[PDB]
Amino acid sequence: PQITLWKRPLVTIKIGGQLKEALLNTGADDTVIEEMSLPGRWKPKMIGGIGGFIKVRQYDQIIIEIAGHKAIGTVLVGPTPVNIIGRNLLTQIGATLNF
Amino acid sequence: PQITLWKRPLVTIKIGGQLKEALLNTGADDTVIEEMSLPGRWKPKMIGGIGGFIKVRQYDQIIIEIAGHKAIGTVLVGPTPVNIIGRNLLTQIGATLNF
Ligand SMILES: [Cl-]
Ligand SMILES: [Cl-]
Ligand SMILES: [Cl-]
Ligand SMILES: [Cl-]
Repeated sequence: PQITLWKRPLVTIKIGGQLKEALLNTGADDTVIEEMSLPGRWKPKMIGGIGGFIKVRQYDQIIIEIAGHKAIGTVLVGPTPVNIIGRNLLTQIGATLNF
Repeated sequence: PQITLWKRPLVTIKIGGQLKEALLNTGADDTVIEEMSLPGRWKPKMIGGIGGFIKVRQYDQIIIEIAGHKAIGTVLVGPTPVNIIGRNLLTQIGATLNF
């Protein structure tokens, strides 16, 4: 698809068997999902931006479906106000900015 | 151009006659620039980020060039960690997300 930017670019994702809405975020290095359980090992991490930092759990090798496109990568889980698909997974679905 | 996302989508902007680097950010409603002098009056605005809320200065109708494309619109000024081009100006330059 081609997604215009008049509104927030929200899509449906599937992660850990759950459907969620998430923001396609070219301004995020990483993918950050609101609190949920994921399988396997994790390690703590601090992520930063406007307003400061939050602590998250880093899970590696997690499969997501993003608007029907499957990808795999690291997923961070923590108290983000919005579910975020960041560049580490946007690359895997072939997403580009165009103007 | 068509910009892939393996690295941060940084471009050159021109504002107040000065060249700066800024991040094309589909996860930002608004455009937020680090502390600098801009003409005219400003209004108060609260913005939310990954770490919390911060107060910024809202300057309306500011001339700004983004990757060679001219825009005139609202620029927020405050302690952002990186200069951010948000959707208010991405729409002015004709940017879309594509996959
Ligand atoms: Cl979708
Ligand atoms: Cl925290
Ligand atoms: Cl990854
Ligand atoms: Cl505007």
